Amino acid sequence: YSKYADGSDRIIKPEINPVYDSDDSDAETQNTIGNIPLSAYDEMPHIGYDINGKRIMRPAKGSALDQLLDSIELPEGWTGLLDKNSGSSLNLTKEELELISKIQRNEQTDDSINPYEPLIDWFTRHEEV
Amino acid sequence: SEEEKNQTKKEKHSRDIDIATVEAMTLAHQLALGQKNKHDLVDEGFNRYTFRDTENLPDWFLEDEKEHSKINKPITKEAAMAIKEKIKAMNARPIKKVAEAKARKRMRAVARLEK
Amino acid sequence: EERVGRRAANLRVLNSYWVNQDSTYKYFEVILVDPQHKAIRRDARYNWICDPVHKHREARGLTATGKKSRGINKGHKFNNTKAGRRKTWKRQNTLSLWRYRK
Amino acid sequence: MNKQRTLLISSRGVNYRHRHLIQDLSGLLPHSRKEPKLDTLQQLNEIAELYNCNNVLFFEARKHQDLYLWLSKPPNGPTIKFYIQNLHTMDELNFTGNCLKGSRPVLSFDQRFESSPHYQLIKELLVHNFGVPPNARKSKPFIDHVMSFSIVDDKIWVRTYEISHSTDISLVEIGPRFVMTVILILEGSFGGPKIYEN
Amino acid sequence: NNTKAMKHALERVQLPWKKHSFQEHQSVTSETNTDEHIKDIYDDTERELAFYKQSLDAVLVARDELKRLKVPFKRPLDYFAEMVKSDEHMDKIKGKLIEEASDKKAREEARRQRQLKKFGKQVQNATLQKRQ
RNA sequence: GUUUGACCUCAAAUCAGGUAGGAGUACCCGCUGAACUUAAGCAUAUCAAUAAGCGGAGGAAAAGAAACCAACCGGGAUUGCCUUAGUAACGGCGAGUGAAGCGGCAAAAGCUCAAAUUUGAAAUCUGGUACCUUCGGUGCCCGAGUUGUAAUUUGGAGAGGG
Repeated sequence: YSKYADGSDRIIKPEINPVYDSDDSDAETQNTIGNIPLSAYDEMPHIGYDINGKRIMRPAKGSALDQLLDSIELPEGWTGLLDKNSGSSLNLTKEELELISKIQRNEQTDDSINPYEPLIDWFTRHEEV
Repeated sequence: SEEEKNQTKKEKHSRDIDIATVEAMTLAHQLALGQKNKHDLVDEGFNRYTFRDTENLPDWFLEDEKEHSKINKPITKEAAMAIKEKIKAMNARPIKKVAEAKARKRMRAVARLEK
Repeated sequence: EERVGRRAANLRVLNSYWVNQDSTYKYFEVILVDPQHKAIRRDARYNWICDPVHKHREARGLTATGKKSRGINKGHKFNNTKAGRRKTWKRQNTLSLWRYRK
Repeated sequence: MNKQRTLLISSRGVNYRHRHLIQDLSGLLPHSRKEPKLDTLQQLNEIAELYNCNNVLFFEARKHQDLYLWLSKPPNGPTIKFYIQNLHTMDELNFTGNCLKGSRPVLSFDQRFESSPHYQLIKELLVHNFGVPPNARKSKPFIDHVMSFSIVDDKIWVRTYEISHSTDISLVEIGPRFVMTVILILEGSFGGPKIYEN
Repeated sequence: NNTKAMKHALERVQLPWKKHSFQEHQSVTSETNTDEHIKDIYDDTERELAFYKQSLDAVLVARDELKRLKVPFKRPLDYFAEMVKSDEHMDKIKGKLIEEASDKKAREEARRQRQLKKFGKQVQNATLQKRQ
């Protein structure tokens, strides 16, 4: 479109917009404490601080009955580690648990695809002279 | 009595869902702590072993495939901890077996004064 | 290559290639020449294998993959193993003393 | 209102110390999309186009002692070739002090950066490239360090000082202390005629 | 070295900072400091202090303008978030500092104990005869 | 045709003919692998990619005709000797470890397959068998083999015609 300072033409591309997509090896954090142990905050009424500095309070004061229930019949997506957002145990969604099993028995991860597509002869369609 | 038969469809589902292996546990961590999202695992899901029929095939063939269709993915100690915390049942360490364990170690402490 | 060298001790391991692999086992297809066969002992392109300097080439890593694992090639990168790592170690770790001392 | 992203890339030929510079800058910059390695010039615009990068830090090393940073804006921006002489990394023991990993720095500058439009351009590019956006995803709130930039003997001396509090304020120097000798400025990104020479 | 295209570059690249808040820019320019006033230009002892003075200036100005807005400045000592240098690394530096302090004290007590071995006898007999 | 016949794969036979093991082991090619010691007590390190153990070869073995070195006014397979040189580089930058190109010299040597149709003709080979001028040759027969044996071609190109 336009040119350089000396004799040559340049291609003006539109500006690059820094967007955190569906996958960028990083997600919305909202707890903002890194690879530190959650041994800290076990004596606090909050789990860390976030951007623009305010107190991320611990969400609930559960019963002793429910805590004993979750150490006999463990929750559905129970993972044994502690969440960063809150001191409560990080569970897994039904869809993720389905996805782990479908890796281990190999069972077709990306759906809406055919395992057995007809061989579309993209090259033999046209005969050679 | 319909829910008596409809809830069991979830109760049997969450047995084919729950984590059993260290190899599944690591990937559950890699999800839980933000290292890999859904989109990353859907990429990794396409293996050397994808696009394989399993329902039509005779059992004497699948029982030799499934033994040898395990991709050795890297593990952590962090995952092995939780999977040992998941399998440990109720009667694993009662008062009886604790007292018996001390009854063993007292006998050992006696046997080293027998010399 | 070594296992097929022992089960078929009359033959000589020429080369081997990959055929199929698995979680537990990697498969290969070794290729073997009969040096005692008269169709090999004539024809001057293959009778080099009958020379007794090729008795078990696979046991001494003289095959393609053995020469790879020994690290035998050319250059800066293979200086520690170009004439063989045992040979070069023994050579460079030798106090060489002359009649008229250098 | 300010929304930017940096691409941290390397070349084959980068040694121990220079690898530690890519480590520590990826630490200090919360908007640093850290990338492993590149082998070859024209590709770097396209890498930036994939990750929606507003900036590209290309660390080159021709002879293995040297370092040449190619700071740039990807689509049509003026790229700047440096030669970084002195180096003292993050993991040098004489420096004492913890900055927060990727908190908002405060950019310090000099009088002589406004002397020419030449030094004015590097001043601006150091503001938004070496700086920070107000809402970067890995960025920590409470401000904890600075970025000292100053020119003496035609070269810009870069330091990162953690501010120290007592109960008014001190500041102990840490991090990558290095000079930047402005070698070359291209017209477009890694292409076109050269504007500035030494 | 044409400054024309350089100004054209300043047209495209720049974002209006004066037309917005300080928070979007956050860059206190230490103008009125050329940093050419330094004596011993290749000795880097006065230069360290001069750079320190410049840094401290920009900190104070940024403290004022950021206090003008309703955005906090100080680390509250209530968030224990991830830091640049690791804890084991900080234990290495602190280890080194306590090592050098203990070595300095070792040489101070070295002078002390040597003096005690040299004049210990005279200490005994002087204190005893003074007691008598 | 509910029969007969091609193949494919897998067997057996005191079948015909062969071949492998064990010894020696200085040197040579691999695999496997310590410790005493030395470093200041000492998880690195060092002795040491050593000794012991295990396999495999010959008169030599191995290596070897560049996915080599360089930065020149460019050299040109390997191996060995003098030199590089205690140099470059490694290392609580500690004890210590530690090359290579160049230059000189010893000795020198180059080649061969796979991948492009012999398709106007499997031109190839092993065995059995009868003779002969017998480390073999010739005749006939059973086979191997087109899922490829022969001739041509290997980058220094090369091939088909004139």
